[PDB]
Amino acid sequence: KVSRDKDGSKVTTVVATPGQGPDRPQEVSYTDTKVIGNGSFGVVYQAKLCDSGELVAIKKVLQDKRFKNRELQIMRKLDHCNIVRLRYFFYSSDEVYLNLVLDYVPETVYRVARHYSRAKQTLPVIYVKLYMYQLFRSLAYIHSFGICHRDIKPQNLLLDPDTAVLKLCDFGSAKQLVRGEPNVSYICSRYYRAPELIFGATDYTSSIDVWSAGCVLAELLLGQPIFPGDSGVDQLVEIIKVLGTPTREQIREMNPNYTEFKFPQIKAHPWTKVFRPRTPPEAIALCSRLLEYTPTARLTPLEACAHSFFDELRDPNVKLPNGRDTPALFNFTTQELSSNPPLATILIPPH
Amino acid sequence: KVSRDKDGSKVTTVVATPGQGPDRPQEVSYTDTKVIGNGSFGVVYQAKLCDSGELVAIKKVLQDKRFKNRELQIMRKLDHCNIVRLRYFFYSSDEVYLNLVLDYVPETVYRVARHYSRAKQTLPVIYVKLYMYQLFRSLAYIHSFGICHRDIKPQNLLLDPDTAVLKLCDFGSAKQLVRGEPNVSYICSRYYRAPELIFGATDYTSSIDVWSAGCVLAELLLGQPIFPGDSGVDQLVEIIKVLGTPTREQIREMNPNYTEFKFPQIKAHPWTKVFRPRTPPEAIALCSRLLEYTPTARLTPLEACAHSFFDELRDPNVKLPNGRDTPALFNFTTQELSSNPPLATILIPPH
Ligand SMILES: c1cncc(-c2nc3ccc4ncc(N5CCOCC5)nc4c3o2)c1
Ligand SMILES: c1cncc(-c2nc3ccc4ncc(N5CCOCC5)nc4c3o2)c1
Repeated sequence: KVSRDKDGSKVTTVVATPGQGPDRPQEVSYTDTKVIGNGSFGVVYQAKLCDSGELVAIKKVLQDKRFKNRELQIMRKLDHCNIVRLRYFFYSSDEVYLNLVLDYVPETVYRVARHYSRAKQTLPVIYVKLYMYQLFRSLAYIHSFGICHRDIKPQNLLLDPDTAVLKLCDFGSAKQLVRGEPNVSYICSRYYRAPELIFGATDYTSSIDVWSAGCVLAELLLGQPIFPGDSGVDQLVEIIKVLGTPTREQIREMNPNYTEFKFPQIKAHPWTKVFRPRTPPEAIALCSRLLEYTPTARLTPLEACAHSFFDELRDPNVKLPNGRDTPALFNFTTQELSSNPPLATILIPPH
Repeated sequence: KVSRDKDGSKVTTVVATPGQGPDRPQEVSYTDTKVIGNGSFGVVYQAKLCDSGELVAIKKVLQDKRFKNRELQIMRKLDHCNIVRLRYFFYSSDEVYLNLVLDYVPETVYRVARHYSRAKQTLPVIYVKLYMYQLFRSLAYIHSFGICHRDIKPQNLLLDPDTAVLKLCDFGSAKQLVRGEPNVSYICSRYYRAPELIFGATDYTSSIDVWSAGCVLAELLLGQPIFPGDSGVDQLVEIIKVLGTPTREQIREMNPNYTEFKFPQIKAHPWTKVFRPRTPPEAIALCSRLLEYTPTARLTPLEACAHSFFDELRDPNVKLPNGRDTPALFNFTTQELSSNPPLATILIPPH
């Protein structure tokens, strides 16, 4: 149903299923439709809900009538203050397309980081603290269902610039991981791709997203990607220029069934000398505990939230630089704490 | 057949059909196997042919037993001094893999350009002339069969640093184009992606590779990508920051059936001011005649080879910077000249 309104604006009307709650299709009307993105998956639009005037993203993907949609199924399970809400899905135009209708979120971490790096400055550490902590929160939520995003990268970290709320988005590579069932290795964006994936591992874990997260923290301290690989294997070169060649024991922990890369024995660069001189040590320390070769040695997301780097966040006297209070950082559910319930003592200050 | 040799080296032995010549499967033995690349498709290896000691690349793709391999079919038709030779294909390990055996070529244009940009210098224009001319030669060859590479980019331009010979590679996106059969629009690497592709055009031509080639020339003069889009649609933004908004007549030439991008009316930046001050004008001029919105207005590859920018190449007294003579630049076939045979007078100096 394409019509015009009281003011002659082009209104689209569609029959859409709520994203969460009962499978009960209501009619939905939106206008001001424009393309804000595209990829292999399809197009992303901005539109405005008529009824409420709220802004949304609509991700339009092609749907194999016969195949069921992985991304849809995950989006429908998820409800978290740091994950973008699926409000509705619907279908449209002899091929069938799936449309996901999500909260619009005005900025991303990529676009913010660039503003700074183009002006040769680093994001103040309080912005880095707020963003990383919230990302780890989102990761802990989803990893507690065995869901692994597999494309953690700054362009997929939305933020509201006034509240500093972070919403994880683009579950187009997400997948519930299953011990024993193999996974594609060419996944995740080059720079944020965990080393085991570059080695062809098909039996990895949700700890690949922690690496991805480390690459981002690093990026926000550095002002540029830490591992700027030109190609899939050059990435490994770049990881090695910092971490040095891994032990054989590490290379096993990543992928037991691997192949010959045969690179020169380079020695590990000192961590502190990677970053600029005033870089908070707490930050560099956390960085080190994320960017480990041995996937099982990387912190957990809940573990990462608990790191001393995020102590300033747990200060009662903390405010956003614009004077407003911090978004809800402490209101953990049971599902969120499942991975390690006793960490609640640190993550939840009295106040 | 995995064995050991006279010197105890791990020798792999396989049954492989020559790429060119009669369909006659011979035994082939190679050693010194290592991974030099990977992508969605699979892995790329270096190995050494035992018999001759020659180096090769082996691109391993997964083969749907039922689907036939586009890339294989094209590779087998192609034979050109500026395209990487398929020496052999074979199959290996419940899944079947196709292995393509190609001449090893030590360097690429991407890696050479970067060495320079990292040292804040631009490639001498004679290297830009040699590389661009040879690319256009390769493009003219393949376009004379209606084959369109569809992923022209500097990482896919291999070169021997001593001879300055360029071989085009990665035909993983190539396709014999067919009037009235649609083509996927999300193709080609972002920066080198022709505008009509970003507009969703499924009815494009081998003229998209000329665009891509213009983006490379530009890159080599600039020291960095001319159109550094962060996303699929942002690319269009970046193209527009230079060329300015296209007329409605152009937007039709690219895609008659398009959709709402709704961007600001920006004014064309002067061409000369895009590049640095000493940039030879012939270069900027050629660049302008490649990077046109209207696909039919872009030069042809044979046209491009003819352009005055390449006059220095056609000077009898011309040498490589290393003192040695220039590679074979003039030995055009009939197939190469088919698109416009009379250009032969300029392309083929008396000497
Ligand atoms: C690619 C693949 N799959 C999903 C996504 C995606 N989901 C959303 C949700 C909400 C969004 N809200 C805003 C937005 N703007 C604004 C920030 O810069 C451009 C993207 N983009 C959004 C978006 O993009 C992207
Ligand atoms: C990806 C998709 N389709 C094809 C390929 C591929 N074909 C060749 C041929 C020959 C090659 N020779 C060398 C080489 N090195 C070393 C120097 O350049 C970078 C990779 N890479 C080669 C290559 O890669 C890769």
